[PDB]
Amino acid sequence: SAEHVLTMLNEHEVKFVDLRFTDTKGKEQHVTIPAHQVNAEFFEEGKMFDGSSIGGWKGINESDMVLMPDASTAVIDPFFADSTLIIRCDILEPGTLQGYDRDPRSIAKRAEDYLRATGIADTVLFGPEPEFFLFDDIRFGASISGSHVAIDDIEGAWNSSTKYEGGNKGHRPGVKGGYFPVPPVDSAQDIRSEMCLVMEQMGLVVEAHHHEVATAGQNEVATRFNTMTKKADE
Amino acid sequence: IQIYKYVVHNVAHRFGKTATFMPKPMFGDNGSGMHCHMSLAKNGTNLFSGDKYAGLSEQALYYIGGVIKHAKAINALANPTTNSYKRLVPGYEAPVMLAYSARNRSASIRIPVVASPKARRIEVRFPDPAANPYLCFAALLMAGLDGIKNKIHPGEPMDKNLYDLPPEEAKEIPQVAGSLEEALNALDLDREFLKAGGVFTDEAIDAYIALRREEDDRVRMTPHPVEFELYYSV
Ligand SMILES: Nc1ncnc2c1ncn2[C@@H]1O[C@H](COP(=O)(O)OP(=O)(O)O)[C@@H](O)[C@H]1O
Ligand SMILES: [Mn+2]
Ligand SMILES: [Mn+2]
Ligand SMILES: [Tl+]
Repeated sequence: SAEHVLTMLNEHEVKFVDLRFTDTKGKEQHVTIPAHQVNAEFFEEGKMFDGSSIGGWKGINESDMVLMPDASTAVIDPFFADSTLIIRCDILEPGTLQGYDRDPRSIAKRAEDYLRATGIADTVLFGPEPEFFLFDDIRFGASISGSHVAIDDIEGAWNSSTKYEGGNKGHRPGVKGGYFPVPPVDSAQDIRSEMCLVMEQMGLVVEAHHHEVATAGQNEVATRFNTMTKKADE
Repeated sequence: IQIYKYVVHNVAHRFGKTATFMPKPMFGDNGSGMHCHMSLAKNGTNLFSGDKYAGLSEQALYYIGGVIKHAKAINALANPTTNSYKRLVPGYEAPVMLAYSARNRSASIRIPVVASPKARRIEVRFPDPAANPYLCFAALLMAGLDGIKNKIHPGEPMDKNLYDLPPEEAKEIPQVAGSLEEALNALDLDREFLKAGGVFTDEAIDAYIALRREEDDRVRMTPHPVEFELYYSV
């Protein structure tokens, strides 16, 4: 929270603070503020924007909204070159400071509140198992004369015939066969574990990691469940 | 047939193409077959028209019986290549079942449903163009004659539906050779019907079996591309 956050700023000699939130489609957004702009004020009433610039939130007249830092979400970015602290925010309507109808995070919080209000239970537990793909090259496009998409990865079964400049090493997962062969067939052990270490450094708890069924790099990192809204943050 | 192949090969050449009579050049698409329509005659009368099944004479049925009895041996001549067996593969249209029918296509012997008794005959569908027309045709005949000389009843017609109508009694219907090695074997053992009338001699048969046996060796001994797809990462 506020009190704790001011600590992390000095403990890590933080130079910037990255304000993050999620749009209607579900894509994380951000804006960066120098560490020196963080103060008492900031936590109680946030900082606002020229928002009319986002999608599904665009009202021609009433374009201004408030970014409300949630001090509990503070975490250091492990990629940025300059020490920067990430702080997830809620989008609140100005003055009222109630919580934008179209803010996905506010909506999830309202649903958690409503669970308690009906007395049916006090907490909702969520454990998503999101899967993904790791490729080497992805190309696509669409114009009046045509369209196309070309996927490529070192694991793609279609590359069994490809000439590589240091020679084709040939150990790759066939179609629907990338399940659990040990390396070198599975080329992502080091990659997955790095993802796990970092996820944990960012507050997540990892339960397992493994290659998935598809060829061309399907992978998965299983993380531990958590309360609904916190899990969506995760 | 020899003149036919000559014209095809040379007209193709003369047009900047290249023709092949190989039974199965591509996996995943149709192979090339050489169905053989046949009938016997005496003093201008078709000995195959009668009162029996689909207009057939009983003489025609014994002919069929003979072909079914000696099918695997006939295969060594009508399907003389290892490639031939990549066409005669449990497909649904693939004529591999040793049975006769006017409609069923699983049946390797179709009975042309025809108007005039003058045109009644049988169509042995398993031969392919790689077959030596002389030896293949002769073998078909000699088998049919052994069916007649010995009144070999062809059993009942298979009008129902193919083995894709899987194991109903495991569907232990007689089938054609599943490989060249097997057809060659059959020809070795089941050679008597051919030696009849001193048509085929032992040396003639053994000489043939040996030529084909060395061709079979090349294919059985040489690593296949697909074996790498399947076993390189073993
Ligand atoms: N109430 C609950 N009690 C225990 N585990 C839960 C509960 N609610 C959700 N979970 C979550 O189930 C999820 C894991 O599934 P997992 O089978 O290991 O994934 P995958 O087989 O797809 O790689 C975890 O995120 C787990 O913590
Ligand atoms: Mn999974
Ligand atoms: Mn035909
Ligand atoms: Tl065909």
